[PDB]
Amino acid sequence: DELCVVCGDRASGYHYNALTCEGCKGFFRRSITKNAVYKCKNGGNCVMDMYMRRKCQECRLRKCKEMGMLAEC
Amino acid sequence: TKHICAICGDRSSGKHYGVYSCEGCKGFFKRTVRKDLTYTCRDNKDCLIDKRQRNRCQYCRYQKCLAMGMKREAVQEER
DNA sequence: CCGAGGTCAATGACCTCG
DNA sequence: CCGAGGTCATTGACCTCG
Ligand SMILES: [Zn+2]
Ligand SMILES: [Zn+2]
Ligand SMILES: [Zn+2]
Ligand SMILES: [Zn+2]
Repeated sequence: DELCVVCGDRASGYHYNALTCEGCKGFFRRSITKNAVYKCKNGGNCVMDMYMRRKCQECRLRKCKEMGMLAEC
Repeated sequence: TKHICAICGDRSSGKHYGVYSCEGCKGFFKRTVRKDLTYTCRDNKDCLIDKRQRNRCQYCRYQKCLAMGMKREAVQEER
């Protein structure tokens, strides 16, 4: 099976120029819409997985932009 | 903070309904009892419940709560 | 301090639509 | 057929209180 390149969950296809899951797809859509700026409480080095994606939103949004999620919509 | 959740292994503050559990498994057990919801597993009823994939199957997550000795009667009625 | 109770913003499964 | 868009029931961090 194909996995989401951001967190490693079961990806549901390509969303915003990246093979992501429904969780990371919705998170990346809300982040750009609200122009939200997060602050990591662990020094910006959180390893991204299914558990850490709900904890740190800074390292999650950084992981999405590192995996090529475009925001042209 | 200083305890381990008996269902998924997350950080547990103390005992809830008799068992060490996290804020996630505590509310999940309360919601299931107060609303009397019945879940249905999509696999062989052996889904793994840990820190990262506890939300995978609601059935096997509730079954582990009963297996770890969570008392359903410990859930009071809605005030 | 402990274990009940509670709220509610963020989350994510699942929807319609072009 | 996919992926844009959307809704909305669940999740879990953060509370009060005796
Ligand atoms: Zn993901
Ligand atoms: Zn982080
Ligand atoms: Zn737990
Ligand atoms: Zn299951």
